Amino acid sequence: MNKHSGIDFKQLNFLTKLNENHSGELWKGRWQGNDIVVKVLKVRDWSTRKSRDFNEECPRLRIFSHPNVLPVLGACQSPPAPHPTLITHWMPYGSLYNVLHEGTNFVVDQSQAVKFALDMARGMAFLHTLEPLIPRHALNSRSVMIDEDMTARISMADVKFSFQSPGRMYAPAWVAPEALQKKPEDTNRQSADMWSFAVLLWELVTREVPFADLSNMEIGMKVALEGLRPTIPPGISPHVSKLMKICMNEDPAKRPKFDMIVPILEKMQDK
Amino acid sequence: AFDTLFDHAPDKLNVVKKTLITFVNKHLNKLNLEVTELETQFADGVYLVLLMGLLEGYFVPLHSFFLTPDSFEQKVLNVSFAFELMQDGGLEKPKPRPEDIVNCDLKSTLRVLYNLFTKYRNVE
Ligand SMILES: COc1cc2ncnc(Nc3ccc(F)c(Cl)c3)c2cc1OCCCN1CCOCC1
Repeated sequence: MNKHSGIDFKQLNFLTKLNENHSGELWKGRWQGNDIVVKVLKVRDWSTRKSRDFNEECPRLRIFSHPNVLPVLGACQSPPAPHPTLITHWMPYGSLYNVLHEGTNFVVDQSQAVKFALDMARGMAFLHTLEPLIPRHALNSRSVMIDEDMTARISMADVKFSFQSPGRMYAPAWVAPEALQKKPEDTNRQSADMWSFAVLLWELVTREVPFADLSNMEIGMKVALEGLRPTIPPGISPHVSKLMKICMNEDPAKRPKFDMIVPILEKMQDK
Repeated sequence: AFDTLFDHAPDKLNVVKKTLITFVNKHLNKLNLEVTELETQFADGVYLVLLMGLLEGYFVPLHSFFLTPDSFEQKVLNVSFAFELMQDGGLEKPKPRPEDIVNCDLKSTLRVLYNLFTKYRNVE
């Protein structure tokens, strides 16, 4: 009599392991005629409470109504599955991070980069129309995926669930200074996400990983407490400089909403 | 294991202490922090939290612990949180109580640091 049974773990065809780390394992596989990625989550002290929470939080991620949002196709409830598990469609180009920084075959041009920015801004504007907000999605280049036609899509499978440790931040270079220091309840989420978007703009402009020479702990402590900021690159157009600066305003309240920068990025298109 | 390294080799205790001093400074110096005394400088839990993030590759949001603890209880909470990060990283539950670190029990302090050293010797 549950509203959802989730995806049957027994119907997953696991083909090849892609990664393993602190958060779990990623596999390429197949399910009901789909090429998929499976994330098997690693959770210490799994409990019925956490399992209930996982099963309430996953349905919110099944967003099929926007081209720049990649849904979770479904999730395997644990029990009966061996571990809590997420499934999404396989995105052939991988993450935006992969395409920008690990791309061995080609370098995406700046017209494509501007389209990526527009894609991401449209997806985030849509996400911020949802009520309530999807808890705990950190926007960065690893949590945006590039689909078969080069469309950028916000990855809903990369949200942080309630039982995943809030005390460990693995991509602080994209996080707003106030979000390094204050609880999410005390921060305006869309303004914090706009800072992340500004860092994505910086990444698209420089084709460098922000603060690549520093550990995550160095980044978080220096951005939060010592005013460390990305250096605005030389020789970029005044319009791109101006957009980056307004999106990275030190005052969260002065940062634009995503729906206000979508038309700006639309006019920047050249394709 | 840590009974002999502590008790019946007083000059060898100093060897381990100098080794641990070197290891924690390898990492904490990256935040412009220096440790000269293991007897007190980990008692308030702050450097343990910062050390775990340096060793395991994450930032710890400042709302998750007390960066400037103002009570014994906040220091205990910092040490307890650092112990949780320790278990998150694969180490088994630390033997000392949180209070043992806050009270500058050198054996409790040295055991926790040595276990971090045994695991993370080669992290750069
Ligand atoms: C084309 O490759 C991917 C497509 C992907 N498509 C969709 N989602 C992915 N990741 C993901 C991330 C979190 C999740 F919960 C789930 Cl279910 C999936 C994907 C991860 C992908 O690659 C993951 C590992 C990529 N690295 C890149 C180089 O180093 C080793 C492999």
